[PDB]
Amino acid sequence: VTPAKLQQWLDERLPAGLVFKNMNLDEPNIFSLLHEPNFAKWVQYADDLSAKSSHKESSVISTLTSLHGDKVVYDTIQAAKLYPQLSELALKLEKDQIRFWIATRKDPSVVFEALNLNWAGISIFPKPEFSAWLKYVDDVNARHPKEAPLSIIPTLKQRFSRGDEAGTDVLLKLIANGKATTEAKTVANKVESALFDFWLNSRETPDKVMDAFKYGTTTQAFLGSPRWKEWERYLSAYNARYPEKKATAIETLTRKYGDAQLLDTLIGASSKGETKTLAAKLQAQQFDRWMNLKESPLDVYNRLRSSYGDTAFFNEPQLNVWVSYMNVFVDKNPSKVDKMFLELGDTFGDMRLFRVLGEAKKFPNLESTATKLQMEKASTLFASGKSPEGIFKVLALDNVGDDILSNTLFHKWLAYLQKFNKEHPNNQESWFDMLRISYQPFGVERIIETGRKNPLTRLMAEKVENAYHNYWLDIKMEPKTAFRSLHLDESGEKLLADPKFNTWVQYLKTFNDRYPNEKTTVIDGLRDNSHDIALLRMFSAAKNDPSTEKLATDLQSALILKWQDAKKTPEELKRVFVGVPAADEMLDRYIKLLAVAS
Amino acid sequence: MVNSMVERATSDMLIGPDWAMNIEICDICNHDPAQAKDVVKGIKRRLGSKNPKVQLLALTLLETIVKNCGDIVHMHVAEKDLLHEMVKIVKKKQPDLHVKEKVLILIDTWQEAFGGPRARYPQFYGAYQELLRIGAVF
Repeated sequence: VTPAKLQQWLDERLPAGLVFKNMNLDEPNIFSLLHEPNFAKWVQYADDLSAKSSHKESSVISTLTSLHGDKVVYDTIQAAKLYPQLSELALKLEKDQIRFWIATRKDPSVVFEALNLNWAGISIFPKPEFSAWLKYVDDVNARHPKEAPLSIIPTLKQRFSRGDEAGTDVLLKLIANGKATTEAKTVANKVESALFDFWLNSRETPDKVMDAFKYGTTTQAFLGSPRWKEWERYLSAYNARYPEKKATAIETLTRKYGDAQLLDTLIGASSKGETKTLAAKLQAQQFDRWMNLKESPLDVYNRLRSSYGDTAFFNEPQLNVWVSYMNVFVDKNPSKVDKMFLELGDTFGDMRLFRVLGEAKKFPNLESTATKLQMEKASTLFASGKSPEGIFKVLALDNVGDDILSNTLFHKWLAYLQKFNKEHPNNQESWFDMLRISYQPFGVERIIETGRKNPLTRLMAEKVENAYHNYWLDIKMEPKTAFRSLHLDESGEKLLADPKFNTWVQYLKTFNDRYPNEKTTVIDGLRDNSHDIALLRMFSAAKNDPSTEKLATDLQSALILKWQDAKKTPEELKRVFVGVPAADEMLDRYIKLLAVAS
Repeated sequence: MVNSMVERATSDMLIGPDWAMNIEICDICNHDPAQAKDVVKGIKRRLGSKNPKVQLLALTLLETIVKNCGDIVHMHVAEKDLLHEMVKIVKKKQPDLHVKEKVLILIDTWQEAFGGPRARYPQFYGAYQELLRIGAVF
């Protein structure tokens, strides 16, 4: 129908969409539509209408998006750019679509989708379309200052993972590596700022927000990471916006996890190099809280019993940290230190108190008064005349560790043992047995190593070393077994040079003296633990050391004697050796001995 | 005449509301109150469609003209018992949930906007109170 009918309709102010349908512009294919010359006339109509309608923006776009949805329109316009005679229209249409979107406050997700930001994944930031997408967001907010502002962030989260925290993890990763490259760094900072603003405007607490930064990792690992500082930066930002709800890290941590788990984590973190520094800092702050709450050490114990570490309170490490709080507490309350320990004393069993006091002696503020009561209690126990076994346990000597031989209590306990043993000649007790039982073989072994290294303990350590070997005699440990017990199997080529080798020889002798019926030679002991070819590799090596040369030669002979006892043929030996150090020397010698025997 | 505009503006062929067309309709309703009568009468008919999509489009148009155009249209809307039909949509045993939500929000908006029982079109409040008696909540 005619331009006249159009002008009539324009005077009548007919809606664009109706005119479209009047024109039968219901083409079967959207990509075809723009090729019809009729469509262009309708555009002109729609524009001219818009000039006197209420809406500025392109009714065309409104119409088309309402039929087909935003992406399809945009893609169609992009398809239209191809045919150059449509280019001028297509570029007008693109501009119009943007104007339209901005005017209609269309959701950023639709623009993101329409832009085919489907692709980018890793490389969202450098791509110009993404930049344009941020421009769109800023522009929309600029046109709409009255309304609550719109944000990118939901679109990003919902795309990369279907989980509030989990999606945010990938975003954080992307921000971090974006900052590292100069190229993306500017973009990365804008994205970060938007994410921050999003959290602030949604009023998402630091507590909640932390779960995002923590995602993927153990609690421990998060603290070691860069992300920790990033979350502190959030906390500080949160406090700035909402100072009535201000919170510090430790306070926040406390309310999230509770003091017990926090403490456990601070323990864990204090052990490891990456975290150690701040573990201690945060620990001190946790103490400062309890101090500001005026909680006595026993009050603190009350608090913390009621979830995690009561069963695992008295053991290492938890105890040590408790004692650390005690140290601080008395630094603020020197007056009541006596009263404190006294209350511990009536509340708990003596052995528990002893366990405390051992640790307390490490801390200068406590050392004196701790030492006093330690001795007062000990003296009482000595006066009782009870069994050394019992007394040992009450003194918590089982929990001193490797350096027990330095420990004043242990020495006092020995003195009691000797007195007791004289006074109970029918019912004597063994110091060594107590040590053996309580610290187990491997602990005894470390204790010896430690006590040897300190000259003050050295003589005592030798006594213990003797007693351990005496125990080996009493249990009839075979020298073969003793060799492995002293890890001589590890010493390699240098076994004869090993100091402990000599000790093992001397044990083997002593064993033979106690048990002549099952008497065993050094060479048999060596043969039990290793085969000939390793042994003569060790002997050929040992001949190079003057201190062991003679020994090596004696053992070469002793080995040869065993071949004779074993009635081995030189051919068997020659066959089984190949390219072996000292083999021919030893063969020729064995051959010579065989000749003399024959 | 005007019915064509309404029908096309509420055609099942649209995926979404043609907001520009809706505004264009608002403009002519501000020019010609006679045509405005016909518009609201058309909307009632299209609300009568089974198709929830059509219903939503009609509701959305209606929202638009109500906010944009003058007191004549408000009078028509009340006087043509359009509101009663809207109530009746909610009264269905299994209504469409989006439709239901839309009508509820609209009627709540309007009865507030017009001043409730002392509204010069108290029909809005009347419809809202009927809803309340059935125990609807926005």
